Amino acid sequence: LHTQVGRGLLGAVVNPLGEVTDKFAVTDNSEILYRPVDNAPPLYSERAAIEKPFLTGIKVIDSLLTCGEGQRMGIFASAGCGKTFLMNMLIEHSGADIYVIGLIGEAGAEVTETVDYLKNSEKKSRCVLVYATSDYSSVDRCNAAYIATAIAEFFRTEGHKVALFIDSLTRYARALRDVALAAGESPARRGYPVSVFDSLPRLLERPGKLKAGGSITAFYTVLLEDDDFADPLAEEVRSILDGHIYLSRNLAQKGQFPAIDSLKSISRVFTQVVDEKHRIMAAAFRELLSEIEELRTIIDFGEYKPGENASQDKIYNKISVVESFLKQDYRLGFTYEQTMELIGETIR
Repeated sequence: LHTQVGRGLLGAVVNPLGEVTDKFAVTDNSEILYRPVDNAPPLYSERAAIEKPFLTGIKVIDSLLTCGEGQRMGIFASAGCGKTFLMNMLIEHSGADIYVIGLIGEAGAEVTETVDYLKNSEKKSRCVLVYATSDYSSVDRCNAAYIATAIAEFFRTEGHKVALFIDSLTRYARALRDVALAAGESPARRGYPVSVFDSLPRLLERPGKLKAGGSITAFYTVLLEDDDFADPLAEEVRSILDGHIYLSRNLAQKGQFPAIDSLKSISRVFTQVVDEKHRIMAAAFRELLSEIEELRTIIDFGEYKPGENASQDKIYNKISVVESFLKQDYRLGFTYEQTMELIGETIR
């Protein structure tokens, strides 16, 4: 019910008991304090409206899905869609003060993958990793999510621009269902006034930007089933968050990385965090993508023949510059100016 927080956790790997078990960076600060893990969500009069962008360095996100400081964004993906590499990019190419990762995963190998990434990351001195492997109980799996959030909330109270990653809500929620069973609850017969299942919306409302403090911008991964179908957990989470990035198994098969399907993704704060000329270019690019998709299915239907339709020929000759804009080397980050300069070149 209480855990370690503070700048002394920067560079540390924390287990579901609040224990430091490993380090991927050593830092100057030794500050170690104690805060409750079941912190209340910000009262409505304390939240500030999302109006400043959280730049990610990822071309398609910053142009078409622009995030905001304090926003909660879902990442929806099937296995093998580069979810982890997208998270790595979001850490490496954004500009947060402090990154807090909560791995609610299954394999010890998964945690070490992330530790090894952090060990060679330019951001190692400002990240904290919290983990729970498959060995741990459902209670410990859940507490890992609560510990990552509490650590991030401390840094927010200090005034920091914090980015929080929970991977995954799927395994958190499934562990939470197990904990509910210990209390005698099922999703159809819930306890009252306190249900174990209420920890899910409570966990998701803690991010945001405080009027009197910093911000927590949160990315929650949701693991999709077969042909990218969304189970009830995925649909419930889609309605609570402030947007979602959809990773398409169909874009991944084709060698597009990041496998973000822009037309099935959205940032609900988009128009609040970019200016008019950005909005205009984004709208023009999305229509170009929609026209490209329309030409892809005409091609698959065997209906495209060059020189028949000058409009189709122009859309066809745009496919290569559009694909080049979308794709991104995972070691590469782009400034906002570079991204808007590139996208403008694409729609001319």
